[PDB]
Amino acid sequence: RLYRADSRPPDEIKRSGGLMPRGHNEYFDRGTQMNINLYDHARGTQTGFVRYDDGYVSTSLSLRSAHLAGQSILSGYSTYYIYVIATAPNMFNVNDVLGVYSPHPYEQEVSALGGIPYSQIYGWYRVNFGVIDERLHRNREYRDRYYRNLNIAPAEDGYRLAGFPPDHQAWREEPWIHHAPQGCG
Amino acid sequence: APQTITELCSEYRNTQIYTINDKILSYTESMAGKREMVIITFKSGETFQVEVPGSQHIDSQKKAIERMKDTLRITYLTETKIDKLCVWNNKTPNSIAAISMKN
Amino acid sequence: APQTITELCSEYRNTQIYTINDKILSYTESMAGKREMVIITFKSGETFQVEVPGSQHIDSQKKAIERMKDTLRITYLTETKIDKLCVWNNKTPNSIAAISMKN
Amino acid sequence: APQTITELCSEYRNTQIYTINDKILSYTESMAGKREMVIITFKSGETFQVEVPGSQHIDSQKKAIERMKDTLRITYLTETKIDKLCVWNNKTPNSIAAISMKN
Amino acid sequence: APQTITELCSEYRNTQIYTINDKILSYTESMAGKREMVIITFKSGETFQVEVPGSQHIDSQKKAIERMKDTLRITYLTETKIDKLCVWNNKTPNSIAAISMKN
Amino acid sequence: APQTITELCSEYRNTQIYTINDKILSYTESMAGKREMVIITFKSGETFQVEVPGSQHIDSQKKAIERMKDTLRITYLTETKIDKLCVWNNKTPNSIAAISMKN
Amino acid sequence: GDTCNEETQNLSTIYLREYQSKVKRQIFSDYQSEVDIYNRI
Repeated sequence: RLYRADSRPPDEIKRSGGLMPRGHNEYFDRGTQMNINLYDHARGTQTGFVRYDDGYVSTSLSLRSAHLAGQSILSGYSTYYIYVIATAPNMFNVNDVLGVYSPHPYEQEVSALGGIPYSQIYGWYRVNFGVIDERLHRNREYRDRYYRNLNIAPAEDGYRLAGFPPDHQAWREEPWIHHAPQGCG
Repeated sequence: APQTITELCSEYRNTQIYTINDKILSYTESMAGKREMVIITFKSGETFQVEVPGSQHIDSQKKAIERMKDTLRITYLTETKIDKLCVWNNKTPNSIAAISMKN
Repeated sequence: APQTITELCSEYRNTQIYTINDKILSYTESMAGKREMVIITFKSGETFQVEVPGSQHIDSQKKAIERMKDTLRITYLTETKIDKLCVWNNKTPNSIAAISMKN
Repeated sequence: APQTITELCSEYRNTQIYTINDKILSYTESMAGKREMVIITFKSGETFQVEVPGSQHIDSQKKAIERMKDTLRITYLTETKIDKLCVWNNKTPNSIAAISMKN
Repeated sequence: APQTITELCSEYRNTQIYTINDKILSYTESMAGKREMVIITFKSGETFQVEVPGSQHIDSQKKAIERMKDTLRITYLTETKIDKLCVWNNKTPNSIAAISMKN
Repeated sequence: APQTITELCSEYRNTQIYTINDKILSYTESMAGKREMVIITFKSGETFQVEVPGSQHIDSQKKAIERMKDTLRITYLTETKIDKLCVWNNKTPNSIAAISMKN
Repeated sequence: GDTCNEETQNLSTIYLREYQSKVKRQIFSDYQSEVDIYNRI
């Protein structure tokens, strides 16, 4: 599973259909051509949030990395929640897709293209004054049989989606050459 | 006029309340001749069936046997928890007379 | 024709509105002979049924009674919120006449 | 045959196209004898009905009425927007003859 | 018996395959008398209908026409992409004979 | 009665159990006269049909062929994994007599 | 050129729309209620 600290409360995450990227009001809203570019996502910074811009929402591989991040971007918040999220093919491991060009290779993020739908949220912990209340609240709307087997999407599927600019050296070397869109390299 | 499955279940010859308090583990559906039944099982290892339509069943029961088979399919798919079952304990596997779900 | 549930409810004798505004707490379904019915309960303490079909029911109510039982299985299973019930209260449990959901 | 709802609606006398482009605010379903019907309203104030099977319906219309009620229930529970409604406007609430939704 | 939609569609006169590989863009449904039908349209500009049960329909087809409209409505709400359609090209809009979906 | 698909299948001549343990790859539905059937395939290459309601079918089998077709549409759109299939091996494609899903 | 970036957005959105349909196949399927075809026909 994957963890994301967010200041957005469960009922808001429900009202929106999930953990949404910056700008995207609710998950199935195709009423905003959202800019989606993994490379652009991976380099951004938003105050108040863990990377959730340019069409992807960022998550960490562990409750402590998720906490660590929470205490930097959300320090002094009275309350925020850490969301335990299931792996499914909408998730991309950023270091693998971006390779040696991963902006923050140490942060070891896994990004979800399009936001995390409420069905994929397994539950959440509540965090008060920086301290993790270790009682996990389960999301009863989670679809257990369906996420039970799924895993993250393979970087092969990610390579054509990396979003490096047309002139970025990456498009001309391995492995991205072999997956470069029309107009890249 | 029963307001509960134990109430309703106490009104027939040969029944038994079972507290399952679990989601269905497996679902089987047979379209095979003479055996048009649904057999479900639970991690308890307990098996029940919706019995074949047969001429003993009046028309109210025929419509009702089809509704129960529809309920056992979507309960299995939505992974909902069954609370209790009223079964006619006189055949194997025990026949579902009624089912109840909670929360 | 009536345009709301409180208006429809008012054309009948022995009816009343239960503002529920909550989701079904428990769902019981029976296919046992002469008791082929559905019973639903709410946190508030009330119990309601959908009646066995019989001869109090015009043929159109026999299709509509099966529909009401379909709707209550989906709203229970999905934890959908019921606004108001109109029920015939000269019955035990009270009997569902019409139902409404608001979004 | 017609290819669009606006073409289909116009072969009938006393019909009209409402454009809605919005989802159902509420669903009321009634099994009251002589009022077996679904009523739906939209936030704009508009209310429509799927009328009761009666003599104004050719025999083929009876299975279609039933399908319409299925559609209006699943549309309301999934919150899908309704593009347009072609309704019979000789009654209150205007009764649904056709529905279109687009994605 | 045919193993694929192209094998099956080849067994008929006046049919033709369409490889759609897209979701339905719009769904229209009518309970208007003599036009109880469904019309679906794609963003290619192609319009298709499931035809009214009629004179040229064997009675085994009449229950299959009803299933087709049910698959078409849930295929539309869930946005599932149709793979191919086998249609009858001697009707306007072309009429649906078989549908296939994959993945 | 049987308590298992391996055991229900065991009792018929020209049946075969298939362990599939995978979701259905494609679904094809036909309303073509005399080819009103469902064909499902799995990536492994296996193709199976639900038999066009033939002559030897008792009316309990009529309702059961119609129910099998339901289950396969919903299993296919939900991507639920089929555990085992009991089929008739003297028909092409092999013909489903029963299905089981586990967990 | 902006092509590299339009093609990225366009392949990305096709990857999102497909996923949104698997999700809808999951949740909307809870509302599907089967018809007794022998009854109404």
